[PDB]
Amino acid sequence: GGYNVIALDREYRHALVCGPDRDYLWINSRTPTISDEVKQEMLAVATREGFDVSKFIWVQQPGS
Amino acid sequence: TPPRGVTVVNNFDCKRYLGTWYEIARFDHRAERGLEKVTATYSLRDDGGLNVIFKGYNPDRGMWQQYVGKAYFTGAPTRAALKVAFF
Ligand code: NA
Repeated sequence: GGYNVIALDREYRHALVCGPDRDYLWINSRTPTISDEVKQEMLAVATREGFDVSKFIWVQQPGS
Repeated sequence: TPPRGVTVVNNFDCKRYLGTWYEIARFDHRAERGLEKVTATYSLRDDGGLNVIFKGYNPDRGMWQQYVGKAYFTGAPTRAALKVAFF
């Protein structure tokens, strides 16, 4: 299966990752939680590239 | 092949991507559905590929479970396009 980093900040702390098509997408962090600011920028990259962000499941993590 | 009309990162330093990433959000599929506290851990193979260790908590089985995979760059290691297999 295809695996592609389609966004990444400068200190490799936050990544947007998609599969071979727009049914596969993940938001990853070096920390268990991200900030709204960081969330909105991620959603904003997802939408700009045509991903249906209503499909996100917000995964249980320590502090969430 | 990546989806049609997407940007892939093109200045890519593999070594700096390694180690542990928490999964904040996912589009659901059978492989992951219901899993909690998910991380993926990336490490460099002898053959220049990446090892991928996916880990999550399974509340219905009451166990931590992992999936073991390998990833290969489809083009150059400076472009973050890859194929993943799990065995
Ligand atoms: Na908690």
